[PDB]
Amino acid sequence: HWGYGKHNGPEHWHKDFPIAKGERQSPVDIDTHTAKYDPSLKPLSVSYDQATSLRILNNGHSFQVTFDDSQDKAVLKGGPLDGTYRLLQFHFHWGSLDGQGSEHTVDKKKYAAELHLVHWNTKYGDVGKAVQQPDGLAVLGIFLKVGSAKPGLQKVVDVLDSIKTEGKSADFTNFDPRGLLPESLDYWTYPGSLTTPPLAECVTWIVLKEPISVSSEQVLKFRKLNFNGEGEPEELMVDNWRPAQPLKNRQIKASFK
Ligand SMILES: [Zn+2]
Repeated sequence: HWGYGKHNGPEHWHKDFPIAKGERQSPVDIDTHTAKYDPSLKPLSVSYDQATSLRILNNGHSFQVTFDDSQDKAVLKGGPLDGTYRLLQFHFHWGSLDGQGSEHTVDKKKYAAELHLVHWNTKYGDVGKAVQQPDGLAVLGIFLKVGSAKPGLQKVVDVLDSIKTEGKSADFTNFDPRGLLPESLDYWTYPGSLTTPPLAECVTWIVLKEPISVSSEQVLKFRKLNFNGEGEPEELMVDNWRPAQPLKNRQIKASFK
């Protein structure tokens, strides 16, 4: 029922999901002058060499690439995290225009899109159990700006015409998510939530400072996806982002000076 329209969008979600007005909701604005460097943040470890991608799918809200998480293969460790977090899926949020689309903002700046690499804490055994825990998930968020093409994104963009509508999926094996990462792993971190229903307060957010550049042609392909299913009225999948939520009693910590 929920979505991103006038009558079912983020301002309505609290009726079915009262945690929408909770104490650790995401996304947030990252005020760069107020975020404090934390020298105790240990090294961040993105180990994606053995990643096994499986499928790409349009779920009616975004598109996602799924991974085999039945073994420690592609894992996130270090930084603010205790333990090992397995990569389950990545997806994006994007805008109808280049000046909006990201969920997190940086000094109120919106990027054209935001990539979320979603990982879950193996101490909880499965992702469903992890989402019930305050430290169950770790999401690596990466901003996209429009400029030069990202070569490591093109394989994704070229298959989107095959998953145009909600419920479509395709094989998407042998995709290397290392090709979506910027050079620097400098990051901000804070405790937050899923940015879609159920809005569970289970996420350690790790937002990279360095955006990746994608081309206008790449993002235009995102914008031709559909929220609707096949054989229904076409509503373009654009502006599938939740706006910044109140920071409340939280501090955003920086890994860098
Ligand atoms: Zn997301």
